[PDB]
Amino acid sequence: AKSKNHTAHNQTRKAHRNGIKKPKTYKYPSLKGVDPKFRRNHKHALHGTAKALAAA
Amino acid sequence: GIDHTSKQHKRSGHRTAPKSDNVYLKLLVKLYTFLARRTDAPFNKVVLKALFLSKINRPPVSVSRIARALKQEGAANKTVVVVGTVTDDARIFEFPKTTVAALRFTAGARAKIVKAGGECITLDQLAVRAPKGQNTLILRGPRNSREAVRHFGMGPHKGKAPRILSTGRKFERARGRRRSKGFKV
Amino acid sequence: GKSHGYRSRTRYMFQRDFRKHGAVHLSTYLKVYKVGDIVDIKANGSIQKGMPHKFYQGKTGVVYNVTKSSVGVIINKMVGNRYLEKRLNLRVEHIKHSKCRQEFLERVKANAAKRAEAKAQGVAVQLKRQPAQPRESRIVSTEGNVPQTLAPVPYETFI
Amino acid sequence: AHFKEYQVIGRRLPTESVPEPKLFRMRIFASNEVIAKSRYWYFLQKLHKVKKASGEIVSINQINEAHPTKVKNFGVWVRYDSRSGTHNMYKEIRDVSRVAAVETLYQDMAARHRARFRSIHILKVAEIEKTADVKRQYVKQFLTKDLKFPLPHRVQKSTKTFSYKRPSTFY
Amino acid sequence: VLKKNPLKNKQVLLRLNPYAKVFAAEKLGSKKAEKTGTKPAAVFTETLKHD
Amino acid sequence: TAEQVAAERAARKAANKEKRAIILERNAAYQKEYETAERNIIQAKRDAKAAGSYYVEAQHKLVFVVRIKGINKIPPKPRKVLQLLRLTRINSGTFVKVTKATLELLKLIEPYVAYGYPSYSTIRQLVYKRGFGKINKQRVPLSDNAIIEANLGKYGILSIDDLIHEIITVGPHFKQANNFLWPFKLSNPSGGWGVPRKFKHFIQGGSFGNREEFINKLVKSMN
RNA sequence: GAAAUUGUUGAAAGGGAAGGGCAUUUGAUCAGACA
RNA sequence: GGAAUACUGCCAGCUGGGACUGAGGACUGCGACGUAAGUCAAGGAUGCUGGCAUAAUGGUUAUAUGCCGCCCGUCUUGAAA
RNA sequence: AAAUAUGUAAGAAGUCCUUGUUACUUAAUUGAACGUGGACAUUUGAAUGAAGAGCUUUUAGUGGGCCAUUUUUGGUAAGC
RNA sequence: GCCCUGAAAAUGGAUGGCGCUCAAGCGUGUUACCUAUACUCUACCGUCAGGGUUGAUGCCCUGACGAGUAGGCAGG
Ligand SMILES: [Mg+2]
Ligand SMILES: [Mg+2]
Ligand SMILES: [Mg+2]
Ligand SMILES: [Mg+2]
Ligand SMILES: [Mg+2]
Ligand SMILES: [Mg+2]
Ligand SMILES: [Mg+2]
Ligand SMILES: [Mg+2]
Ligand SMILES: [Mg+2]
Ligand SMILES: [Mg+2]
Ligand SMILES: [Mg+2]
Ligand SMILES: [Mg+2]
Ligand SMILES: [Mg+2]
Ligand SMILES: [Mg+2]
Ligand SMILES: [Mg+2]
Ligand SMILES: [Mg+2]
Ligand SMILES: [Mg+2]
Ligand SMILES: [Mg+2]
Ligand SMILES: [Mg+2]
Ligand SMILES: [Mg+2]
Ligand SMILES: [Mg+2]
Ligand SMILES: [Mg+2]
Ligand SMILES: [Mg+2]
Ligand SMILES: [Mg+2]
Ligand SMILES: [Mg+2]
Ligand SMILES: [Mg+2]
Ligand SMILES: [Mg+2]
Ligand SMILES: [Mg+2]
Ligand SMILES: [Mg+2]
Ligand SMILES: [Mg+2]
Ligand SMILES: [Mg+2]
Ligand SMILES: [Mg+2]
Ligand SMILES: [Mg+2]
Ligand SMILES: [Mg+2]
Ligand SMILES: [Mg+2]
Ligand SMILES: [Mg+2]
Ligand SMILES: [Mg+2]
Ligand SMILES: [Mg+2]
Ligand SMILES: [Mg+2]
Repeated sequence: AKSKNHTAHNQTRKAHRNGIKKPKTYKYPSLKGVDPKFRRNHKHALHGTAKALAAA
Repeated sequence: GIDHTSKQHKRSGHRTAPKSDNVYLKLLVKLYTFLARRTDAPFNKVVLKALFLSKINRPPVSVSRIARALKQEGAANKTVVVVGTVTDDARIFEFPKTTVAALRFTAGARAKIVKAGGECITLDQLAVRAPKGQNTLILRGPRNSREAVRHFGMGPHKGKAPRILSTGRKFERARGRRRSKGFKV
Repeated sequence: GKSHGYRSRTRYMFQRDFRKHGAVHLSTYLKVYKVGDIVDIKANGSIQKGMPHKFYQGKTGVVYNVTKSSVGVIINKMVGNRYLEKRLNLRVEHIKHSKCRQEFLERVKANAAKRAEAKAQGVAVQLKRQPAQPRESRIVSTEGNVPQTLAPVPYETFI
Repeated sequence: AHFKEYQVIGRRLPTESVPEPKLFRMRIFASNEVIAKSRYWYFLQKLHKVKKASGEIVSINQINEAHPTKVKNFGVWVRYDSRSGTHNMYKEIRDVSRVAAVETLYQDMAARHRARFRSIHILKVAEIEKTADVKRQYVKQFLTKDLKFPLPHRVQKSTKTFSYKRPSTFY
Repeated sequence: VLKKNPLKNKQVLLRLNPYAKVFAAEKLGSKKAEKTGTKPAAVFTETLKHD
Repeated sequence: TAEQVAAERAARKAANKEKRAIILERNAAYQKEYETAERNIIQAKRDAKAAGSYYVEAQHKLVFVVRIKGINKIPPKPRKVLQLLRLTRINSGTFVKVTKATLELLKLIEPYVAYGYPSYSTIRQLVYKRGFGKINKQRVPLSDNAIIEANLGKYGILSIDDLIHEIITVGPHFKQANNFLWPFKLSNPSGGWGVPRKFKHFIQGGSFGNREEFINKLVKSMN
């Protein structure tokens, strides 16, 4: 016997039950995939300004 | 008929009293429900809800936690409040004196405050001294270090701890855990 | 059998505009992109490398990385009942600076300067736009304009 | 409904290019002023480039009959839509007032040609100045000298269900 | 324990909004406006009665 | 203890006496403010006519909307807009400041609601009889000016008539003064809707759409 | 010594099933309130 | 030329008839009317009078009348089938 | 080349001044990042609403569907 | 336009029925009326919520809400 193949029916209705959320925004985001050079460099740059800020 | 914009007869997701039958716990509540209601004292409110909390929500504060908190600047002389039980920690050596307000103290922890010259206070005693909660430090244990939390959010590439009854190589180490056998997580 | 490919259904989408073909003018290579910029993704069918998948065409997002010939871009894609964060690696021919931010920045300058000339004179600010308000009372005159009265028109065939 | 006649005047919204834009007027037959304003736009949008978004209604004023107790002959010109297509018509209505005639204009076009309100545009209504400028026999009947007719077979609407004598139609 | 409708129940109509007293007493539910003689010019009635 | 009550009592009795005559002062000033506002427009219309010009009224800033359709089988876009105007229930109604921003919320909502321009006499009769406030959620009947003054006082508006004045004038606190009013739960029109079949435009056979001045006759049969 | 099921007696109803619901009429019956 | 009237709208204008409801239970509140002392229709019904004091109201039940009611249970997109 | 649908934006996680850090990058003390210190909170930079927002764990049932409007494919068509 | 012809099926029969002809038909307009578990106001049950206050599962004040198979929980 043949039976239904696909339909999108109701899926939006279920979606909006709990749904649409948001992106969950944060300050200081994930650095995943940033250039590894300038990542290496940005490590020592941050180390420098923290050492300097403690020297005061 | 109404077109409601929110689920009807939905009850507040917060505990209204502790799930315990401990009659002395009830008393401590009965105190702080009076305290919270008749005072401003935001401290009292927090403690009120704190008394309702479940064991999983009242993780022990060790005696070293209290010690490192007292090292905050200007905190040295405050009196620590821990709604929950406080534990002893051998790892520290020099322990300050101060005073602690807690539900329960372990043997070691009691001897370790006292032998440092400090004092052990229950929350009703803390209440009489600080009715508005004056000069208190409130401490909470690390509830997210629990074992079970290792397994929450288990997934591919999620880095969590699988639920496993036995551990080692040949236990869920092979196909899908390593590039060499199939794929990797 | 069914066919869903990476470029499936992009026939018109990736076509180049009428009579704008061939070489890409130099302005697109001289633009400069900074992390936190807002960019408009429109794929360029003459440049096959660094190409967005058809879904992101028309979508706008923020650039999280900057590389030699390309920028990484962040797009929020809804899948299921929530959005998921996507990071896109796109070559600078597929990218353009969003002009929408550009109006906003220009209004913050204008807003800051309005608040200054107001605070220097100590008077009211009101920097938030109001929508169009209904209208105000008018007196239209009849001098030169006598209302020229109109009638519906009989049916007529023009064929 | 029960009709009134309105004067609706309006104009394009003024622009810096063109303040003082030309004004247009229609006599609109309607039941109230809300329909009237709409029906102003309805034809204006047929005759001119305006939407009631890009225009405004300068004035709306009712029009009361000039001589409400004077029996007049009216010519009426209409465009209406049948089922198979669209048609222009001339009919005559003999009545006391311009609204009175437009009321029974719509009854006729409904009854005889099954043409609802939405189908019909009233092209012109004009009192007929001189008798025997009247073309239509079903008016001219009543324009004769010393016109008298009877009303035979008179039906007296009865008050109570039962009557105690055989009724008569006599008049 | 009871909503009372100020548009009936004069006690309440006075409880909110005094000047109810003044209103009634000065009438001004009535109050004829003044009498002006402006006449509409010419062109207005020329176009009013137009075809 | 026995004397200091007449202290606190005679105090408030005077601060009541004071708040009272302030409302008595204000409400007198509103009466003049309306009476002269309308009277100007009338003459301005006369003046235009004598000058052979046409006086065009300003478009209304204030519109009252009541939902005349049931809560079943509503499209999702209008269903949102209907909630965002707080009409979730048949015959319930609120006020809307008229701008292009809410004008399109009247376009999308049009087949489910009847709306128009309410008269002072309506707004008054609405707020006195059906007026309710929003105080920590709960729906509070407005029976004493203190209830208003408590919640709306920070804006001015210590009197039920200051609410009514704030509404009909729009102006500065309309957003807050309006949102304080609990949506008006109206009964069905006593005397009927006057059309056989409701859901069709007012232009078309009545009930649903903008009936302009005619909203007033309606609401007063429901109210 | 229950139920199905049956005899007698007593009350009742019944123009092609019976039984149900709301409501009152009628008949039968019965509780509740004062020294 | 001076009115009237229709229409539409407003009155914190006055008044006749009917219906359902009487929650609450010392006092506290907002008021109104008074020169005043007081009074009130102002944060929920009191006053006056009559009959009965029992199957009368009422409950139960059987019957009668009006309108209404397909046989449950299950599978099912769909069951009185 | 519409309509309806659709992406992004409407600030304190913002704006401006000053001038620290670095192995990156520049011919260059240039830039790129991330900072110290100073300034600006009334309307805190459209509307509406908001009866609260956010977050975690855990587990039932389901995974034969069917119908109406409009869009719409196969079929002469169908209660297909 | 309405009316007629065009217009042939199997038990006896359905504008729902009766019946209706300046309709009880067709087109259209105007009112008055009838009545849903829907709207409005009150009383009551319950559910949720907010607030007060020393049978504590307590007492009190206030508002909103009430459909349900499969299913989950809860009080009995
Ligand atoms: Mg199969
Ligand atoms: Mg399937
Ligand atoms: Mg294919
Ligand atoms: Mg293109
Ligand atoms: Mg193009
Ligand atoms: Mg390649
Ligand atoms: Mg009636
Ligand atoms: Mg009807
Ligand atoms: Mg037996
Ligand atoms: Mg036998
Ligand atoms: Mg019997
Ligand atoms: Mg029987
Ligand atoms: Mg009932
Ligand atoms: Mg006159
Ligand atoms: Mg009148
Ligand atoms: Mg009582
Ligand atoms: Mg009885
Ligand atoms: Mg039956
Ligand atoms: Mg079965
Ligand atoms: Mg099966
Ligand atoms: Mg069955
Ligand atoms: Mg499952
Ligand atoms: Mg199955
Ligand atoms: Mg079927
Ligand atoms: Mg027949
Ligand atoms: Mg019939
Ligand atoms: Mg007739
Ligand atoms: Mg008829
Ligand atoms: Mg029922
Ligand atoms: Mg409670
Ligand atoms: Mg609380
Ligand atoms: Mg409580
Ligand atoms: Mg207590
Ligand atoms: Mg308790
Ligand atoms: Mg209980
Ligand atoms: Mg309690
Ligand atoms: Mg309900
Ligand atoms: Mg339920
Ligand atoms: Mg429910």
